[PDB]
Amino acid sequence: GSEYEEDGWTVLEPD
Amino acid sequence: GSMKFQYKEDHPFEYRKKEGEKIRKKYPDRVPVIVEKAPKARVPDLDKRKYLVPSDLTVGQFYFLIRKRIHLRPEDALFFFVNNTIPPTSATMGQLYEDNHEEDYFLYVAYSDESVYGK
Repeated sequence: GSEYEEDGWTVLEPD
Repeated sequence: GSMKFQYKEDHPFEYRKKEGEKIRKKYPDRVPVIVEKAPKARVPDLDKRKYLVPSDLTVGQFYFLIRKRIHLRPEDALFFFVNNTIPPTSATMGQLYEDNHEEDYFLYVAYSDESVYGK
């Protein structure tokens, strides 16, 4: 459920 | 094109195709999934729409990921729609993307507090 915004995205991890 | 999702109407197909092929050859173990609301459903709208989740991540995990982003009220339910079909919870986003991504290399998922179609 990890938040991560790169290059205009939302890379939601399994955490 | 389909006049259903707004992301297809706000961005040209050429930019969406090159965005999909760029994000695919860069992050192969993940899938691009555009999450948007249902037509006038009584549910808060999700300002963040571009979501890159891992392939082996299941739809059940995706329900928890998205419901946290929406800050949905505890009384309502959340139903996803892949081609107006409630996707199997026991499936993976990589198998859904492999079987439902449009010509722009994007999986479109719509959420709603009520089942429009599926079961």
